[PDB]
Amino acid sequence: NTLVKQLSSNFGAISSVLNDILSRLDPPEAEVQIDRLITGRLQSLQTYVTQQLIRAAEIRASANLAATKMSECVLGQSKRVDFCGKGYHLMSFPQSAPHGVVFLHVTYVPAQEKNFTTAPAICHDGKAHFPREGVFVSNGTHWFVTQRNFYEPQIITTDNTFVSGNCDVVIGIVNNTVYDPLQPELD
Amino acid sequence: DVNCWRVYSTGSNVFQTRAGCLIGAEHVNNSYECDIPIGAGICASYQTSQSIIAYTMSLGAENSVAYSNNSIAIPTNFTISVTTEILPVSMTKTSVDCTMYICGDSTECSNLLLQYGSFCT
Amino acid sequence: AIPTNFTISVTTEILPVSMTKTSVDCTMYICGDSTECSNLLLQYGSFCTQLNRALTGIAVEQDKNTQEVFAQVKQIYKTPPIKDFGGFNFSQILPDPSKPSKRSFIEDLLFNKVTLDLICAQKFNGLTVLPPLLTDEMIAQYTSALLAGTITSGWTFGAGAALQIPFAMQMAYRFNGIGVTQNVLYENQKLIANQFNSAIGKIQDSLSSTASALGKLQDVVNQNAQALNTLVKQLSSNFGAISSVLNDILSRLDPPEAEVQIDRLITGRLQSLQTYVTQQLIRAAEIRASANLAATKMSECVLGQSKRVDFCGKGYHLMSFPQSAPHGVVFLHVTYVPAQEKNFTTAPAICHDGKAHFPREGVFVSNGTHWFVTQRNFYEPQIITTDNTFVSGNCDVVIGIVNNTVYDPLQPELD
Ligand SMILES: *[C@@H]1O[C@H](CO)[C@@H](O[C@@H]2O[C@H](CO)[C@@H](O)[C@H](O)[C@H]2NC(C)=O)[C@H](O)[C@H]1NC(C)=O
Ligand SMILES: *[C@@H]1O[C@H](CO)[C@@H](O[C@@H]2O[C@H](CO)[C@@H](O)[C@H](O)[C@H]2NC(C)=O)[C@H](O)[C@H]1NC(C)=O
Ligand SMILES: *[C@@H]1O[C@H](CO)[C@@H](O[C@@H]2O[C@H](CO)[C@@H](O)[C@H](O)[C@H]2NC(C)=O)[C@H](O)[C@H]1NC(C)=O
Ligand SMILES: *[C@@H]1O[C@H](CO)[C@@H](O[C@@H]2O[C@H](CO)[C@@H](O)[C@H](O)[C@H]2NC(C)=O)[C@H](O)[C@H]1NC(C)=O
Ligand SMILES: *[C@@H]1O[C@H](CO)[C@@H](O[C@@H]2O[C@H](CO)[C@@H](O)[C@H](O)[C@H]2NC(C)=O)[C@H](O)[C@H]1NC(C)=O
Ligand SMILES: *[C@@H]1O[C@H](CO)[C@@H](O[C@@H]2O[C@H](CO)[C@@H](O)[C@H](O)[C@H]2NC(C)=O)[C@H](O)[C@H]1NC(C)=O
Ligand SMILES: *[C@@H]1O[C@H](CO)[C@@H](O[C@@H]2O[C@H](CO)[C@@H](O)[C@H](O)[C@H]2NC(C)=O)[C@H](O)[C@H]1NC(C)=O
Ligand SMILES: *[C@@H]1O[C@H](CO)[C@@H](O[C@@H]2O[C@H](CO)[C@@H](O)[C@H](O)[C@H]2NC(C)=O)[C@H](O)[C@H]1NC(C)=O
Ligand SMILES: *[C@@H]1O[C@H](CO)[C@@H](O)[C@H](O)[C@H]1NC(C)=O
Ligand SMILES: *[C@@H]1O[C@H](CO)[C@@H](O)[C@H](O)[C@H]1NC(C)=O
Ligand SMILES: *[C@@H]1O[C@H](CO)[C@@H](O)[C@H](O)[C@H]1NC(C)=O
Ligand SMILES: *[C@@H]1O[C@H](CO)[C@@H](O)[C@H](O)[C@H]1NC(C)=O
Ligand SMILES: *[C@@H]1O[C@H](CO)[C@@H](O)[C@H](O)[C@H]1NC(C)=O
Repeated sequence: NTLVKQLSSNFGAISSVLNDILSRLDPPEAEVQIDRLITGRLQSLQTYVTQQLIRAAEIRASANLAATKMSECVLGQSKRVDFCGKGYHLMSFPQSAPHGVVFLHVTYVPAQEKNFTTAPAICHDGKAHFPREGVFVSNGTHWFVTQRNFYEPQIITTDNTFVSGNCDVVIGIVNNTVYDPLQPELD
Repeated sequence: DVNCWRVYSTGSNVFQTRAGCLIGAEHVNNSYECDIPIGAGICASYQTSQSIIAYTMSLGAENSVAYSNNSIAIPTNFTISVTTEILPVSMTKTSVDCTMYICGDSTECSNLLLQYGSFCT
Repeated sequence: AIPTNFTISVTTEILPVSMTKTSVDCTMYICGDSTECSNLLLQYGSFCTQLNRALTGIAVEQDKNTQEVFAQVKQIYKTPPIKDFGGFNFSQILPDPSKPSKRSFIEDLLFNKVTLDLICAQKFNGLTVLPPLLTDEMIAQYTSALLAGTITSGWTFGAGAALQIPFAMQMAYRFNGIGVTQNVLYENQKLIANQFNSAIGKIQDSLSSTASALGKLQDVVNQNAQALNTLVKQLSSNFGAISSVLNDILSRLDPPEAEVQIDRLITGRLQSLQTYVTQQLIRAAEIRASANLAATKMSECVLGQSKRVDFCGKGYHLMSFPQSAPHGVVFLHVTYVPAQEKNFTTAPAICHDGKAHFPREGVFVSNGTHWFVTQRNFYEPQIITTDNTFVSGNCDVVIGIVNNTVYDPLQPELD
């Protein structure tokens, strides 16, 4: 709109209508007037073209980002944090909009939480026990092992841990028992 | 860039900030979230009386996690959420014309423009 | 080749986030203070109204870049008075409540190492500088909140609620994600703590001995000043007229003859202003791209652990900490690197009872008389049993299989 409205400026000439100039003057004294209008209009065209060229690069960069998001968040599962919405990512759905794209990210978010007391390792018979997968927890009277992102207590067994070295080298080890499920079946 | 002194239409409720002298906006001492920016950590919004409120931005609530050396927190329940994002992909395609714009339908103007080089190809 | 020892390193990264916000004013710049000059300018339709609408568009983005990079926490976390982090020592980067501008020591060194009337010179010509929306105290608070999040909540606080966990177990989890089992960490607690403390101590000495890396953060500022100076100096050229003084031309010639000199001066000054604004527009894009890259690094390397190689430091990434610097950000990456390698002879598989055994984890090695299986990134021999391998077919198709014996612990127990 600004570019099209620029056509009305006198640019230091008699009138902004070219037919008025070439209906009132003889060409030897009309060319010098027409030159100013030509110069001004050419400058305005240059400015508009430069602005469009500048904006195109930004739009192309945004388009490339959208392409990467489409390739990663949709055609698969991405473990990059905050690249497919807040929280952990599960899936995405694309939608089309006039001159744009809309992404629907589905995310999984942990809701509640509880207090617990934990220890890094367990010493049973002079050997330190470590959790194969998960973490040790204890509600003050018993000890269980549970997965990281959910509450699901289980009994400590030799099929759920692994041994390494001897205790008294770990900073905060605590002592307890281990089930060893094979023993009752042996008898 | 004036300091409160020189005014031309002043009533009351004159306030001084780091971004200039503010006239017409009431000043309070309770923080909120920024709605209409002003600057230098000052934001203004139209909350309740019926006047304009000017205040300092609040970054949010403050909490301190009950940290320890043998205490842990485990979730017991979860939630599914859905979020939306909007991204532009293109804009309007346009095209102009050399002679139709600069010279219109005139014939002498085109010959005069030929004096210039290739400034429109 | 197998490593047998490891080293913790700390690396730094510097990124510019934003630049100073300026604004012009044509009527007091091109025309100074005159009536005829403004009347002549009125013939050019809507140039300066467009220029002032573009410069404010540039300026408004500088207050959004910092918000996109730093404001990524919905709360404000506070470090506890308890300072038993298993041996680690964050005293150099935690906020110090001893000065009114509460900042950490390294932030103070960063501020002192960057050195910024010019404003009155602009006021001669209507040029002005606008202050940023977020004051430096707010940025310091944001950085303190982000740093306190990772100390006492691991990386859970960035994806929901904040859950506390002792620092030792968090570091053990972080090693678990780079291919080293947990039992290494608890057997080297003091050794890791001392190395981390010494690495942190080295950084301040490096920055206190005239570091040449901060120049990248400095350079941009210099450039702006340079360009701005050029603009003012442009006013001291006659552009082919009699003189560059506006009032002198009106004071020594008739108006119908002075109008042409006025027009020449107007054209020259307008062209100079256009060139300056185009330069500003060009530079804004580079700064914005750098800001977006910094935001991506902040979201990935800090609020979590990234398995991308050479994106959060050189080596296997462990964590990172942010620091605020004048118009920029500084990242401290903590990294794990193997140290001393030893030779071994390997073999793909083992077949014992006519069936090939493949290792369920790690790799088969042998010192020359006996065979062990060990995890890939650290030397730790174990006896080959049926809890470490799995069977697949008969040994006739593997290229380099070799005889050996598998323990099978159940049989001694049942005996
Ligand atoms: C901690 O949780 C355990 C697991 O349920 C509780 O132990 C059980 O308690 C019930 C009754 O409270 C008994 O009937 C079970 O026999 C117990 N199981 C075992 C393996 O002993 C324990 O009571 C909880 N402690 C606290 C303080 O809440
Ligand atoms: C956990 O319990 C074991 C016993 O099963 C403790 O081992 C003994 O502890 C006593 C006193 O703490 C020592 O005098 C003995 O020398 C230890 N060894 C034995 C009896 O073989 C172990 O110390 C306990 N760990 C704790 C309390 O952290
Ligand atoms: C803004 O205006 C106030 C109002 O005068 C200034 O306060 C004066 O400061 C000067 C020098 O500091 C003193 O000599 C006057 O006595 C002060 N007068 C009053 C009424 O306070 C204030 O200094 C100005 N702002 C700045 C940055 O100079
Ligand atoms: C886990 O959270 C869900 C949703 O917050 C709980 O499901 C709700 O349970 C209540 C029972 O008190 C019902 O009245 C609601 O209708 C349930 N919600 C829905 C969407 O069906 C669920 O009970 C929670 N689980 C536990 C163990 O607390
Ligand atoms: C792994 O490297 C560390 C140092 O990088 C070794 O610890 C050093 O051990 C020597 C003993 O010869 C001491 O004099 C040094 O003071 C120790 N360094 C530190 C920082 O305490 C460690 O021994 C190496 N591990 C192995 C198995 O060689
Ligand atoms: C953690 O690091 C700080 C920083 O070096 C230690 O504080 C230093 O303590 C020594 C004596 O122990 C003093 O000579 C230094 O002047 C202190 N420096 C500072 C900056 O305060 C601190 O001792 C370390 N350990 C703990 C537990 O904080
Ligand atoms: C390769 O490693 C094995 C396992 O440790 C070494 O065998 C041990 O050697 C020592 C010293 O000769 C004996 O005390 C042990 O009884 C041996 N154990 C077994 C299971 O054989 C062997 O010596 C090592 N070979 C070389 C060349 O270093
Ligand atoms: C595993 O050991 C056997 C030896 O028992 C190696 O080859 C066999 O050798 C015996 C006599 O020495 C022959 O009767 C068998 O026919 C051989 N087996 C085959 C498949 O030809 C066998 O090469 C060893 N595997 C290795 C070295 O990878
Ligand atoms: C866990 O215990 C601490 C101990 O003071 C307490 O501050 C915190 O609120 C507790 N957490 C919950 C979820 O109640
Ligand atoms: C944890 O801190 C308490 C102090 O409240 C201390 O008595 C205990 O020994 C500490 N435990 C570890 C493993 O550092
Ligand atoms: C705001 O400033 C006034 C002026 O001193 C003061 O009386 C008032 O207590 C302040 N507001 C609050 C909430 O303290
Ligand atoms: C492994 O053996 C090769 C050849 O004997 C030798 O060049 C190399 O230095 C050895 N590795 C180490 C760590 O010494
Ligand atoms: C390994 O190379 C040696 C000679 O370099 C050769 O004798 C042997 O058969 C090769 N083994 C395998 C499994 O390629």
